[PDB]
Amino acid sequence: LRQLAQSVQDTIQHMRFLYL
Amino acid sequence: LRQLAQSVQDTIQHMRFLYL
Amino acid sequence: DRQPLNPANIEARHHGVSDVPRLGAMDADEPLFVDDYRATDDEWTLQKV
Amino acid sequence: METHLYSDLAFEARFADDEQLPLHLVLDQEVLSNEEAETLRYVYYRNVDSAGRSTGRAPGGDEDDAPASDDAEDAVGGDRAFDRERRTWQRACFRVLPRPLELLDYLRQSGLTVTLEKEQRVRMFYAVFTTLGLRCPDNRLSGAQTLHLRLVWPDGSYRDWEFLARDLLREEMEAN
Amino acid sequence: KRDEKHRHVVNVVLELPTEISEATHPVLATMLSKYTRMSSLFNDKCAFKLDLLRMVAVSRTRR
Amino acid sequence: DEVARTDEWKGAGVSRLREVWDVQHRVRLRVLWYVNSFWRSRELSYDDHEVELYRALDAYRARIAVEYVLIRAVRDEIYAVLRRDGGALPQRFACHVSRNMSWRVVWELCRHALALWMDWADVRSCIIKALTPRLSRGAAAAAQRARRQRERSAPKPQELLFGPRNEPAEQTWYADVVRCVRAQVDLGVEVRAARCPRTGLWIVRDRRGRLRRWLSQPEVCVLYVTPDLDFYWVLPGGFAVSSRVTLHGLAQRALRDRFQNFEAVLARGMHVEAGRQEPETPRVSGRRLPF
Amino acid sequence: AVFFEPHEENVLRCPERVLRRLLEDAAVTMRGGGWREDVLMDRVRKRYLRQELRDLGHRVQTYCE
Amino acid sequence: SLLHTFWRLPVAVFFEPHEENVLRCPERVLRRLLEDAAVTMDRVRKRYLRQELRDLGHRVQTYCEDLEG
Amino acid sequence: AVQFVGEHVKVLEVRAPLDHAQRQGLPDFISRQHVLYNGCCVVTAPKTL
Repeated sequence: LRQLAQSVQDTIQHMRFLYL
Repeated sequence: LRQLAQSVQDTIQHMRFLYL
Repeated sequence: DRQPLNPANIEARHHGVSDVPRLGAMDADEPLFVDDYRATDDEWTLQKV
Repeated sequence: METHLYSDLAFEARFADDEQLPLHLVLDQEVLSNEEAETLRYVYYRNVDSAGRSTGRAPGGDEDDAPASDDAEDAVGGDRAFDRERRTWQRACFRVLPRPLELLDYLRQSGLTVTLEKEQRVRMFYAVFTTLGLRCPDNRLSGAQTLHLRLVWPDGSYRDWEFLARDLLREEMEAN
Repeated sequence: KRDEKHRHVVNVVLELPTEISEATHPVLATMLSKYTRMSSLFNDKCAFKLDLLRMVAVSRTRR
Repeated sequence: DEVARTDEWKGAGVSRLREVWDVQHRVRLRVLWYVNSFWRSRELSYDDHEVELYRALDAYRARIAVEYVLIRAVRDEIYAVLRRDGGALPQRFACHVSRNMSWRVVWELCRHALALWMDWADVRSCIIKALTPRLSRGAAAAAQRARRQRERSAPKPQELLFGPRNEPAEQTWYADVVRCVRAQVDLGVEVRAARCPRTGLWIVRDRRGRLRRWLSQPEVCVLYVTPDLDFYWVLPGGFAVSSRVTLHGLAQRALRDRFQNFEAVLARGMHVEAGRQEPETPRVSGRRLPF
Repeated sequence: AVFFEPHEENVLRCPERVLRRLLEDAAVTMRGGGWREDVLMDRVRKRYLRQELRDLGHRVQTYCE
Repeated sequence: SLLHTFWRLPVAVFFEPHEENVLRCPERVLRRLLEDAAVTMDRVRKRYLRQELRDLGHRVQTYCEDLEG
Repeated sequence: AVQFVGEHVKVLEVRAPLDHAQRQGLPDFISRQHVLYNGCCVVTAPKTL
């Protein structure tokens, strides 16, 4: 239920440092 | 079920794309 | 470089997970990577010594 | 403390002529140095609208968008545009406390029943007290407005800080 | 498909010698997914090589 | 019982302590929110459009872009005047110069100084501090009166003898100093110029007649602006580039909202008449009890 | 050495047209390029993209539980 | 690149530097100036736009998974 | 020990005012102090490095 939500949530902040 | 959060995610994401 | 990096908004660093954005933005010195260990005042004094 | 409530009641007072709402604020040593605070005389505010010029001008457009013509006799087209720029700024209230102080403790030495959700201990070195007045002509507030601080010294120099009105009212407007 | 992109990560990005593949190293078959998820930085092969080296360091520990 | 409004306002207390920033991410400031303010009882809404934010950032781009499009139009005028004279620039500044020295190096140093000056443009520069006295209250009237006074007829003997008598060989310019070798662009400085009457050239000095000596040094170049929109680019050897700073590519209201000269408002310790010696400042400090 | 007292008729040449042409090349390569005002606009745009990215991350965090 | 002086004959100098500015420097110090002056001084943005579009594709395929989960 | 790579070196500026006693006069002073981050102190020139 919610662990799928966290495993799809955690990759969103995985893209900030390579962007800006 | 989960229409609301992802639909408003589409709205705020395409609003975010209007910055650049 | 330009603005004082005061709060915990910018510094972040893990280990074992192998954050390749941290390894790729190493010359990008604006998001610095603290060791997530606030040095206590006794070892701070002894470090200054 | 004794300066914010005046312009609060005064913007309640003159709500018939101009449609103004207050914004009380305090500023630390990060904004300006202490020698810039110990002699500071007055503060000015401007409400620059979103896709427009200001709120002190005419409602639809004005004549002062012409090219500057590279001369001296019409370098500003006459002093009436100077009077217009004197008109578009209004004067706010002002208070200076040149002692280091705890803000929650300073309001607690007054009768202010502060109830914070977290003990955010803010400790700066001096307290200037002022109230920006941002406005909305209609009763509905556009979140793309811009507020313009203006801090002037007795010498005459100034540092215009300015900011949009979206990060200001993203939470407390929604907290109504 | 995914096979060509995995050969691009293995042979063109990492420059590992060709006696190594996805079947002779388990953490390769683990982390090829996270290498292929990152589309950019393929000019920056050094960060991917160092991530590979630190991952094979952290895997074969004794903790 | 009748409870006053200030009693409820004092017993109210602030709800929460917010803190915001500016656009440039330079100054944070802390904002209170009282509960018994009349801001709650207004029943107002909030429509945060996206294209309104787009046009607001467009207006902000214009407001920042005023002085920088002025500087780029300045640089276009430098290159235009350097082309339209064919590169044979004149000397307009009094300096003893040699002939037995290769001037191949000084032109390259002047180009490098132009590039390094354009690297370090700033809001504290030549043209803005030259424009601020022009942007004043009575500068237009003084300018047209100086125009009428510079253009007078021949002095008749009738008005020479019995009429009223008649009334400025020193000018207060502004300068940007670029140091090419050590790479220290000095941003904005006052300078005072005159016609050295042995010849028809200029001499620059400080506030004490110091006779500014950078022009001897080949390591530096300078830019001079006057309050009559004059433009003097100076490389060493006393040779200059003279032009007019343009303003046709700028809005009038942009110049007004950006760097308007301020005229005073009355306060304590200030004379009701103007143009007098003032008393001491208020200076409420943390050295004295507030008496 | 020995020098020359200045005047208004002593001029300097365009230096053999081998640096004037290079100066016009500098003019034409700095005509279309960086304009020194949009740099701060990029700075505030990067700040805005970062704060909205943290906004979206914290929102989907507090609604993903 | 020599200049065109109006006065034909060179004029002697005894002025102290307070009185007048002179250019007395030789060639070697100017060679030092050229050495110190010559050496003293994007597509990735549109690529980040394209990576943002790839992230749009990523979120819409995970939303297709969200509708079909 | 490539589990803990650290980062590149970076020099780092600190602006800190004085205490609440030396700030009596000159309240604008900021101790512009330079420190060095993720480096080491060295007395011998490394030959293969």
